[PDB]
Amino acid sequence: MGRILFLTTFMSKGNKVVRYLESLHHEVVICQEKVHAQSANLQEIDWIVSYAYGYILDKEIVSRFRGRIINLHPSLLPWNKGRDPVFWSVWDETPKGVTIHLIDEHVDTGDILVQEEIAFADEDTLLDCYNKANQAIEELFIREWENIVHGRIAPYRQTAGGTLHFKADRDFYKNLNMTTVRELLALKRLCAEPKRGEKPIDKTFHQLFEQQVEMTPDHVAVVDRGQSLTYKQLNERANQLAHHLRGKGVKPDDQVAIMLDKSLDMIVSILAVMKAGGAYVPIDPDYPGERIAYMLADSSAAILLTNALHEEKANGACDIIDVHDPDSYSENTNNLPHVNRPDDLVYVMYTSTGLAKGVMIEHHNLVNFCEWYRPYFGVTPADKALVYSSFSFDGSALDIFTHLLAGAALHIVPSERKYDLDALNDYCNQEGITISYLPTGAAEQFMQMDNQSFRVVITGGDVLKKIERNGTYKLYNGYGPTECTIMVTMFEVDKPYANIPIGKPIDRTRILILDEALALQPIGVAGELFIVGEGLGRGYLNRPELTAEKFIVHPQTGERMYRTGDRARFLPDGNIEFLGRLD
Repeated sequence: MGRILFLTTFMSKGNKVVRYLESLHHEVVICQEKVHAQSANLQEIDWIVSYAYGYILDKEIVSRFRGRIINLHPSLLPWNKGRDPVFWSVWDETPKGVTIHLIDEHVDTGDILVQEEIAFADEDTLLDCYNKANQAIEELFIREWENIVHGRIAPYRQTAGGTLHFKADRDFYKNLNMTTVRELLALKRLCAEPKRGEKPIDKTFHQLFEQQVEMTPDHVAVVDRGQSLTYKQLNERANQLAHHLRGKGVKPDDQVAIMLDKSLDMIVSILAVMKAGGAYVPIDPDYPGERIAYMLADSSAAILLTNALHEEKANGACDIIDVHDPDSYSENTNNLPHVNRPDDLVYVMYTSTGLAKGVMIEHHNLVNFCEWYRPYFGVTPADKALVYSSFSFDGSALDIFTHLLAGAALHIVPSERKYDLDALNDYCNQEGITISYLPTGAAEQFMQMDNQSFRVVITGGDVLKKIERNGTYKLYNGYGPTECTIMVTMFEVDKPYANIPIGKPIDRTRILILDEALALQPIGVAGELFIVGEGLGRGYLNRPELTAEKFIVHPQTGERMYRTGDRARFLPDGNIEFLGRLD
């Protein structure tokens, strides 16, 4: 009857389409390469039928064969134009279907000849969907071919809108071929970009603290043994010191070293550094003089807040401000004029494998964690919390900062009860301590101690393994590197597990389980744990190349992500599971 040119790159040469056309006594020329006008494949051709053809016909050809180029596209056009239509139909959750349409000078925008809806089951693999779609459109072609040949079908223009996808758009999703529709949409819900409407964080910590002071000014802020400071008292004293600090020339992004033991002065010093404008660099006096010297050297801290006791441990490294000298405190008790942005540094903490690296954290990083922490754990002014961790560690940021914005009362943990957890347990039972964070080691011990005061306890760092505890308090296992601010995931331990999961991401953060090629892994499949979102800090101080290494720009996505180097995977219920180091 007529000679037909069948164009395709993916489909076979024995399609139901080809054989059906051949059954009608058509000479079907099959071609799987890009052709030009001179091509012998275009000699005496009546109809061109394209089907998953991965090339564009020259406009010379499309005009010459106008109204005679038919294309089988397994999507409900205008939805999912271009490449991988079925995959993107499932992923973007668009209407499903198959479309036989005309070819124009653009990608899958030509007028429709025939079109019908298709349906994918929640249990179908994407390969099944791909096959079902091809099956459907092939049958449709065989059904409507006679109507198309005689040209009795009225072509109707596509609806406005739809979507388009290019060849490379599926690179990030190359491992999801055998995943189910359900599994795929689940992975989407877990790892897809944040929904619209969100705005950038617009507050610093000392802004929110100063706000909290005006709401609960006479409430106890911090307690050390028999002495205590209210929010108003703490604020005023921190202000007095902060005025003196800013007077010494402290400015945004400037580092200010603090070398003190756990005390009221430490809290005053920290808040004073913030309110002054700079970021505080905590230095444990019990560190070796070597690390202390290095920490002071690496950091650009021109100022050091410390005692006369620990004064000499710095060896005249910097201008010292004595927290016990009344001259170090100004008369002015008012809140200083704000000069900070949320992207200014708030603190620099060090993590020792090599020489210790100064992790840079910004205000918005800390604000996000605190703003998540308060409602998540339902913290109120009624609560009381321990300042347990060394203030050189990020666990102290949890202790001090999260509870101060909740209006709660901090309780300093002295040295005499740092190791004796039975004595600390007595303190907690006496003072009615309700919530706190203990490292995994210490937390596992506190389960042995008989406690009645606690309402919640939070653990993180090393691998949790024990769960059984005497008290009647909720147990929470968290996870996250210092580079991504304290913690990025949190789990409520309800049952015992051989591997206690580290939970789901906190506010404004996403965790992505990627393979070596930085492509998505299906739910339940192991891979490297990548962190994304508000938690990511500025990077390592004075280590730009190492920062570039660990804080990456994803090849496909282009988002800023932190490479943890940890091994993990998502459980079916969304909870993340830690699976040791990569090496």
